[PDB]
Amino acid sequence: TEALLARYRERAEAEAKAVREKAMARLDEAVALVLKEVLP
Amino acid sequence: MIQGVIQKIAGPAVIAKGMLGARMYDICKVGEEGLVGEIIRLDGDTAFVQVYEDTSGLKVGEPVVSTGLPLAVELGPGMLNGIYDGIQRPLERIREKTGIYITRGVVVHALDREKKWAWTPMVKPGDEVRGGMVLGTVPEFGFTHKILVPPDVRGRVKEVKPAGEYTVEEPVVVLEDGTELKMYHTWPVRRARPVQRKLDPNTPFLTGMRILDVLFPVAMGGTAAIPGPFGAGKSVTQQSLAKWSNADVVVYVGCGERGNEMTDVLVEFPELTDPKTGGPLMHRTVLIANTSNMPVAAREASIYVGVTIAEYFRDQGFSVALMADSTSRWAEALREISSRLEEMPAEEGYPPYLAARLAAFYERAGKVITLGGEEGAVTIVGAVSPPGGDMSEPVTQSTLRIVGAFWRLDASLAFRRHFPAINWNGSYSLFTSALDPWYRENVAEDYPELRDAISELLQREAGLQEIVQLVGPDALQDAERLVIEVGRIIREDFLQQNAYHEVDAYCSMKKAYGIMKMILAFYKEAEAAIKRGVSIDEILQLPVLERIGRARYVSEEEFPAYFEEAMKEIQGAFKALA
Amino acid sequence: PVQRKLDPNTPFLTGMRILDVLFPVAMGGTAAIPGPFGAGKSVTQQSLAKWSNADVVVYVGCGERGNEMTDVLVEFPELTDPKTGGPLMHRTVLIANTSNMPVAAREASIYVGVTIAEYFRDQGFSVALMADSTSRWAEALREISSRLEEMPAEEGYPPYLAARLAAFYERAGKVITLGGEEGAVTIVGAVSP
Amino acid sequence: ESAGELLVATARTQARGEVLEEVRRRVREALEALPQKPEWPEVVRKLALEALEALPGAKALVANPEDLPHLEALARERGVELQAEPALRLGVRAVGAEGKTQVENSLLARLDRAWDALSSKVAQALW
Amino acid sequence: DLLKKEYTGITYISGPLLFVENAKDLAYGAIVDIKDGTGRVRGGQVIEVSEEYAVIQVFEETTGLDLATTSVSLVEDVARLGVSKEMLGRRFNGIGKPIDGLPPITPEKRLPITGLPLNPVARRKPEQFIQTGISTIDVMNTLVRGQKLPIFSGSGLPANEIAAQIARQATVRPDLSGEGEKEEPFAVVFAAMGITQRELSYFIQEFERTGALSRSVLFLNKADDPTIERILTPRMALTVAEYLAFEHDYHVLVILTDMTNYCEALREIGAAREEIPGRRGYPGYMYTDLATIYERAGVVEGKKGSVTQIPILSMPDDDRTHPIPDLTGYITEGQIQLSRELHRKGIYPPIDPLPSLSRLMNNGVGKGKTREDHKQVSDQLYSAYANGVDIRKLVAIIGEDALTENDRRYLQFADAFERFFINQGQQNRSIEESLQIAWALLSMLPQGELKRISKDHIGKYYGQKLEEIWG
Amino acid sequence: KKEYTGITYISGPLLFVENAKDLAYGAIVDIKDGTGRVRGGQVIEVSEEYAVIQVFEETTGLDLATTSVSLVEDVARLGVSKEMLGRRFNGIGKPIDGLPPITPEKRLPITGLPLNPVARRKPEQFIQTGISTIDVMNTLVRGQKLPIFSGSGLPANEIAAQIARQATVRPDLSGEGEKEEPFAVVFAAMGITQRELSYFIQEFERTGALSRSVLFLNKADDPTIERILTPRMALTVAEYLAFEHDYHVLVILTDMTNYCEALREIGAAREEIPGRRGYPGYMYTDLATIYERAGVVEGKKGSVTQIPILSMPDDDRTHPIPDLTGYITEGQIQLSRELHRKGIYPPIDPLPSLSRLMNNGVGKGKTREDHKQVSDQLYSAYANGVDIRKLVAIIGEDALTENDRRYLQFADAFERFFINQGQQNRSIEESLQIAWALLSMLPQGELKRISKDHIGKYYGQKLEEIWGAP
Amino acid sequence: IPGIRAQIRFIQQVLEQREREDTFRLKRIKGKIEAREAEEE
Ligand SMILES: Nc1ncnc2c1ncn2[C@@H]1O[C@H](COP(=O)(O)OP(=O)(O)OP(O)(O)=S)[C@@H](O)[C@H]1O
Ligand SMILES: Nc1ncnc2c1ncn2[C@@H]1O[C@H](COP(=O)(O)OP(=O)(O)O)[C@@H](O)[C@H]1O
Ligand SMILES: [Mg+2]
Repeated sequence: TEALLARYRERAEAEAKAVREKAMARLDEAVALVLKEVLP
Repeated sequence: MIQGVIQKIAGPAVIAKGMLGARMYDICKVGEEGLVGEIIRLDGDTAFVQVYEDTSGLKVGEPVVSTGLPLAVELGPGMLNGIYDGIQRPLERIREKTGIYITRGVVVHALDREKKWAWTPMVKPGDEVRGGMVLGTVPEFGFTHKILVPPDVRGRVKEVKPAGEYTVEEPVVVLEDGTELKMYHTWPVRRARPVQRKLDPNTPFLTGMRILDVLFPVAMGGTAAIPGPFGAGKSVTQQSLAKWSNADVVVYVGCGERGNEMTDVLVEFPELTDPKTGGPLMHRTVLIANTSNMPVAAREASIYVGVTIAEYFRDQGFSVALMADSTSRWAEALREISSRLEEMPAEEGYPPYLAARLAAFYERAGKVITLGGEEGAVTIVGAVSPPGGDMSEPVTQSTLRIVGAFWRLDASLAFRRHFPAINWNGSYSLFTSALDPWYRENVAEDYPELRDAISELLQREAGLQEIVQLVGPDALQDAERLVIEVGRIIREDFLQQNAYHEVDAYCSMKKAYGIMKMILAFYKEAEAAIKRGVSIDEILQLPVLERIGRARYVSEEEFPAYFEEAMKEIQGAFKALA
Repeated sequence: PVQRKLDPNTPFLTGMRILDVLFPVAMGGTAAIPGPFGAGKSVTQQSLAKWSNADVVVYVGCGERGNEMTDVLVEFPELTDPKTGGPLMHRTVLIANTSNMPVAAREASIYVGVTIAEYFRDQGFSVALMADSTSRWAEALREISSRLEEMPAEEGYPPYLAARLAAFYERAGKVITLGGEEGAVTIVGAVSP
Repeated sequence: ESAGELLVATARTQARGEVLEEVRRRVREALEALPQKPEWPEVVRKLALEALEALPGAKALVANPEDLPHLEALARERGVELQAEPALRLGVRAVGAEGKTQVENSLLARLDRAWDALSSKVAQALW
Repeated sequence: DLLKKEYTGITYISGPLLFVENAKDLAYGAIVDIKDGTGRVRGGQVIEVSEEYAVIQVFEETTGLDLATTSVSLVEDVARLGVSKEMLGRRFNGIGKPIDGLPPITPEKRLPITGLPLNPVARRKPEQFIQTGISTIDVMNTLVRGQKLPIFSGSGLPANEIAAQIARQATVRPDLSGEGEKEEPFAVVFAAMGITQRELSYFIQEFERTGALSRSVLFLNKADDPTIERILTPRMALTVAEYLAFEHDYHVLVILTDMTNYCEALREIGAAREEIPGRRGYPGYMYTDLATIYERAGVVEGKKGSVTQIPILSMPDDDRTHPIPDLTGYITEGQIQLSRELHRKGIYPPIDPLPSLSRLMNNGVGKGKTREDHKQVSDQLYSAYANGVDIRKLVAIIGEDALTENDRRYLQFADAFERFFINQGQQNRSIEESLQIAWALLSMLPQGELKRISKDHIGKYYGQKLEEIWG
Repeated sequence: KKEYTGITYISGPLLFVENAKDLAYGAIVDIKDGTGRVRGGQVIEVSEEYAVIQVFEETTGLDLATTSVSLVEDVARLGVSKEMLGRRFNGIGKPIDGLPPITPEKRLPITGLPLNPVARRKPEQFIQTGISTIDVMNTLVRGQKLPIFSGSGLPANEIAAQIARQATVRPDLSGEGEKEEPFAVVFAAMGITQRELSYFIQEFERTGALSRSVLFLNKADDPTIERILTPRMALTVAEYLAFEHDYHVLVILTDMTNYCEALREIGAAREEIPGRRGYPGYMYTDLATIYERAGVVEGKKGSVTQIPILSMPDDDRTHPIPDLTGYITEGQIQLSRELHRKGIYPPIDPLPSLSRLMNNGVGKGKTREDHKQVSDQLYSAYANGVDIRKLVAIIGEDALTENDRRYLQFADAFERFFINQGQQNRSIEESLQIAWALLSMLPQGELKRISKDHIGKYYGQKLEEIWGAP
Repeated sequence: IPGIRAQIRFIQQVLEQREREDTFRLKRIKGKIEAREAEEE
């Protein structure tokens, strides 16, 4: 029903926000790894 | 600028050397007379230029100057009533400046520089404007012509002129950073004008012909092709759509065809009236005329100018219809250019990119949401003139794969003087399903079923015609002969349409619906009479058949009374005759 | 090379009554067979490979569909040889080319197969060579001819198609080998109009 | 009753793409302003040497006007002329012997032509 | 300007082409004079000029030329022909040089033979109906003033006889249009390309007997004359026609004896230049080249005179799908197609109406121009004839005895139509005679089947009988 | 990044670059101009003096002075992943749905390697397309190439979308019950207009079919080289999915006529002499390299099934494209115009249709013991109905025999109910039940092709599933 | 049927001859382009 679809979209956006927040922490380490790998 | 000299002259092709740095598809002034040319091939220090005019009398060594810009059109107020050539030069100005003969090298602005337009601002200083937003409005012939920002111009409004009379050159709007916006802007003809998104073609395009608007409809954003051998009635059909369409603006492109038909349009259309606005019909029609005796290189320019003007008017929220009088002429011009270029053809002389050019031209149509936020749509009806009626010719076969509708003409009906001479078996349309809600809401709740029944009867008649050709028409049973007779009735008094008769020329959707309902009611009553043993030949003598035949000559205003009376007459005739 | 060609005076017994009786083919002769979809052409060829008096069978697939070739490749290892009772593949050589394999390989497949057949014949055996479809091979030959920009002749087929077909079909015939031992090659070249 | 798959996939993909685009922007803005770092002459020396090595014949090297006084050793070794262009910030333009062929080792080009291979490892290291 | 410069150093002479080097100052499309060692001077036109060498097409044959002595000299930058009113009773060859023995024409002007494209705004609507005297033309395929109405012919079909009859009989009907004035006779510009001796003699004798030679400009290109003059001939003839019509208010009727010969010459030039061909080997620009000839006819706003074109072309084997008739039909306004079957029946003129067409018919006929029923009668005749032809096709299967009386009636209409309406011989039928014959023919059918005619016209005209017109 | 300045010739799609020996043949290059706009290009001929680059897009604005060319990759490569499901692409691997670009697990050449003939195996299990005229009489087996022969006006796209959002496997019929077997649909659109593109997007998203679909949509106004590459990209993704993740992949190619025309134009551009009928002489081999990438592999549980869709140019099967497709593919499904104009959808004509692998995919343990017999009986009965319906036009209803009238009724009800399915999703059991109900109209015992046991088991039912109880 | 078959085969022969002529002319133009590119350099 409509309630199920609304719950699905709410939970999808919530877990997307969770993924974004959990990747924010490791962003800097990832950027440092990319920088050290690219530069010869 | 890039300046060179003429190295070799061969018909409409001039090779200029010393043109390093010149860009492909740029405009060049070939010769001392400054003939308009386009660079189509670069080879070292030399450039290959196709001259949009006549090269007779040119001498080797004359200067060639490259303007550094591609072919462009002036888009703005002042086009809605004039006739233009392939490179958008006003033919009235050419006649005034040269006489009854079109002479090469005449330079004249596409938009009149003396006409004053009642400018009316629609923006305020400090406002942020994007491409396609409305800077203001100007009345042209009752059309609220909107002044638009060029699609790739961004900035903030600084100063806007007050309401008054100004020419197209007047910078009515001056943005910050010194950007001046005039009443008109130039656009390259080969770049499709950007849009926000494409919409689904929900509404139909009312051509005013019973067969085209009923059996094979074309939607508002759709594309149609009408191929046929010479004499079938392609151009008369194009003129009929121009006269009786429901499109706000009509762009007629006479690519490489007769000049007499262009004269006929220029003379008849001012007298005819706009079915919706009520004013003269000529006030909504833009003609790009490239007669067959004009230079071949101008045909591609004519097609592109027409479609670009159609796109520009679509950007103003109008509903534009674009009828190309011939695309096979464009293909032949491309073939001549390729022959000059010494290239290997793909099929029957045409260069390999002809299919890509046709696809790009036909894909410019469609209903879109403009960058200004409003709604606009362009419908393209492309006429095809195959050599000898050969529908396997590469132009027709490439058109078959990109059009949403296909109106095939056959020489058999043209010889019989049965017009519009549409080959029902060879025609199709892909918009029937998408237009059903509109037909239900605007015609009747059962219009799709009625049209499907008519198509089924025509299909049955076509299937039985095979046996008719084998055993004759009288060797069939009563039911099959009745089907044949009903198909004949349909063909003779529903699909037929006299494009010159004052009343039969236009036929609204409801009149065609009434005629279809009358014909199908007659079919059901005749089938009931046959099933009970009444002779078919007795049925064929009913004067109500003559009433059905005459139904198409009744005027729109007084049609519904005739429809009700004829339905009552059908019921009474087949109840009395059982 | 061979020592001497012999007259078609002995029968190639296929084990099927209609072909062996009404329309016989000599040991070393050439036959053709057009194969419709459901007409059991594959079953007929299997019976030729299984029951004929030929010692060694060579099967050549020029441009067969992948699944049609796969059926053959899966089913031959299962068929049994009546002469010995073991698998039939122990006297069969398969040359298989699908339509997506290189065109030159598809064109040279029949020559490779017939050369292998002639080599087996030179050992004194009787060989039945079965081209699975000569129309696919002719299509490959037409493709190669077009790639070489030769005159299309009739229906695009190169003007030397008849010459190549004659050269392929003349390799069949009962011969006396260079070693003085009798052998034969029989060709059943299927056509698909 | 099956749109949940599309919804969750779109949400996860949007989060992943936004995170990776932020990685792009942060690494791009960090790699900028290299001459402000005192170790820039060494890395641009490496850039110039690899650029001239890629070309069998070098005519001239074009770089930032302020970066010219840091590339004289290889210029004297190879005879290439130093040319000043403000547009070539943080990069060395290598010109072939004839001038038809030319190599650029701009840092943005480095990142653009490396990210396609890097992304597979970057995603696994990040998540 | 008038000083002579000679370009020697020819490097190639094959077929009609000729290459000359160090001629970079020869304008494109210029006319040159080729002088050989014997002193004879040929003609030539530049078709491709570059800084290396220029290509010149030779009007005459190349026999006797030699690379060591031949000399090429410029005449003028643009091919121009001297035109004047004095040439009304003159003959000329394919290149405008007089062949009647009279002194050369004193040119009032020198106009470019290539012409200029008429401005569509300056064109008028062709509305003046012309009563040709032929029923199949006057009624069903009406020819108006300023129209392009080619006659599609065959090998043995008498197209030249039909054209001569039209030129002898064609006139306007001032009273029917309400003008009520006397009208000057037509001036006939006769262009002949590859014309044989029989055809030329017949035309000369016909124009002598009718007395039109005193007002007819003739450009004659014999069949044995060089085939490159056929390229220039129609352009010169149409230039003279345009000059007369639009500078002296003459009404010019132009007859192009054979466009198939012109197409053959164009194909020869294209193949010599290795131009990319269209269908059947004809050059790609054949459509444009024929358009530049046909589109020179019409009427001009504010000008009294007009140019009416009646091209004659022979379809190779009666193949209407051939490139020549196809392109002509695409360019011109309809066609008058002759039928071989009708000719075999002895029906002259053998004009079968079904493939015939006149696009400007509606502008010339109707109420206040010829008669109110003209268009409706034409449509009814076309429909009934097509039904009769279909019924003939049905007879060819089921026999005449199996038909109903309706199909028998339509078949009788069809064969009486062919025997009376089309077949008129050498008589000059007025439009009223043609219309009354058409109504008499339609009277054979039941009155209720005239579904394409309004009841007013039916009541006013239905009822007449064929035997009543002539006994 | 190497940049190859020194363009010396530009004409149409071609441009010549000098001193560019380092460019590998077939490589993709990036053409840049004065404005900074970058175009696409493919190296079609490389030599010591110069290389020939064929430009994807239009060459307007290019010039010999400022044009620059740079290589991007030596061989045409596509980055594939399992996350491609639920995405849309422009036929060259670039997302067009607005979602961020995928993270490629691996990058594979689009010109996939041929399957080893001994590596394949027999197609054995069928695919349920939800269409009665396809499931029952023209069964599609996993690994088959079953083209759909359409016409100019026939609704091929609607049938394609219906099959795409209705196709499914039936593990319960085989007794496996393996719902663990994934299913994916790879859709390749070539030379489609905006209307067809919008229709496909809406149809794929309205029923959630996008969750198991990968869309390679190439517009009609896109460069033709992209049209050529689109089936290669789609088949590469399908092969990767099927043979690296055990997926059962169904591939739909629309429309192969547009692909052949693009191949024709590109071959003509490279100054190649056309073969038969003006098409390239190597058209057969190229179409084979496309089609023969479908099938099943011994030892692997994946499968690729192809449904090419091509429009006959004049409903003519003698045209080179349908001729070669019939040469390469196993059978065909032919759409009928007379059925379509009678209001029947899907307009599939059983008489000219054929499935060459049908006999191996139906029967005991696959669909049902009576499938093949029912299909044969339906074919024969429909042929009899059609010929009797043609005869009744001349001889009348009464003159026919009673069984002829029964065949008339059978043919009419067949066209009304079996073929005229509409927008339903019919499992094979439902279609078989409808077929048995239709055959029940014919007298028992006249059904010669079906054995008496199956007749006793199923004959007798009446028509209520389509009308009266949907 | 025999007459229609003869007509069909005659039309097929004519079309094939036209296609052969087109291919021959294409070969001629390709060869002449190659030759004129070679000697002119
Ligand atoms: N000699 C035969 N005796 C009995 N059944 C046969 C025989 N030949 C063929 N069949 C039947 O035919 C079917 C298998 O052969 P087919 O599939 O028709 O061969 P095929 O498909 O024509 O092979 P191709 O054309 O090379 S793909 C089975 O139903 C067999 O029972
Ligand atoms: N709908 C129509 N109704 C009546 N006459 C028509 C109709 N269409 C065409 N005709 C007739 O056919 C002639 C040829 O039509 P036209 O359109 O000029 O040729 P084409 O097919 O090349 O466009 C017209 O001049 C007119 O007499
Ligand atoms: Mg027209």
